[PDB]
Amino acid sequence: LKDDSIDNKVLTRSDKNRGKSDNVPSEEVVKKMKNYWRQLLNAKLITQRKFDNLTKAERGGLSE
DNA sequence: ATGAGACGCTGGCGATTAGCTAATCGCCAGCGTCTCATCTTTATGCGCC
Repeated sequence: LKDDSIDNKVLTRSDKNRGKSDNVPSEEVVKKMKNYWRQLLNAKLITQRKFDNLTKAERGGLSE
């Protein structure tokens, strides 16, 4: 999908740390940044849909 | 006593990939014999209810 909204974007130092280039960020990042994403969720900064997309990787990733 | 519902280039090319009767004409066609007998039938020729 074509998405320019903040719900799909994330600022990083380099795009190679996302994991795979054709799917939602790899399990190495979710199981290492879950505490930081939950702490960003309690701070009312990211929305619930953003956290759900950040956590959708461990839910099954992106099927076809 | 919240967390789902909303999903692509195809058509128009080439270019493979595959496959088929039909219309025209020519060629060329197993054949050789004899014996033996056997019967017919025909042409002509001869007769009155």
